[PDB]
Amino acid sequence: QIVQGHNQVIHQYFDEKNTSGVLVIQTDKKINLYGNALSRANTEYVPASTFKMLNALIGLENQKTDINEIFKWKDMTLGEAMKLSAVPVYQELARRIGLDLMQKEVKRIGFGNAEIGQQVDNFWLVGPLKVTPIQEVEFVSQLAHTQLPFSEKVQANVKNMLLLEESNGYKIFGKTGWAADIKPQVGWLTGWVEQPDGKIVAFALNMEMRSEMPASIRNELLMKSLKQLNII
Repeated sequence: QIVQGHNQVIHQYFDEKNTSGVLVIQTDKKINLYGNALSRANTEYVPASTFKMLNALIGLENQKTDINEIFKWKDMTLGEAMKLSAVPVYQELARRIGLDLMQKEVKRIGFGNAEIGQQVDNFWLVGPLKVTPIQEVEFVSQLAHTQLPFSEKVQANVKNMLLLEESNGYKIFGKTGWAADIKPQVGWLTGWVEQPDGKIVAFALNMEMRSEMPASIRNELLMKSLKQLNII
């Protein structure tokens, strides 16, 4: 039920960037694999800031913050901080949750290897928490469908923080991640497309990064691939 898709064109997209990558697509029926390094789909990597999705769910569910709270620096909300790079709001939230509640929630959700270690404010960037791209697409598909074991309102509020782009009636939700301080570097873009008729198609892009690459390379590869697959 996890099968290589029609991959002759998308494979070349990753080759052209001179790196190894996979794109996992989950529909209501199938999981398909694309890219030039399909073994990445079942390989565990640190989640990097893709973990912000679960951090926000845990923090909101346990009333450690709310969507209107202003975090002092600009000063900003949890939702404003979701899409921003190198902001400490999510480290502060992790400290409020605390190691014990964070580990209990991550174990209850079963996210990746579900190991957070002893440092509550960085385990998603350097380990020991790791997750495969297949696990990430399954997690984000559950979020999109309001099927995670959290409040419906909490799931809706986190989904609203994840809107990336809208065009031509399609909404693209998701979250970037880049673990730059481990070797090799790991890049993520995990999320879903809400098509005009309401159908949901979830994705997880995972690729090796290098320091000279523009951050936009992940979105660039994602959009070209989703177009080739007629998902947008």
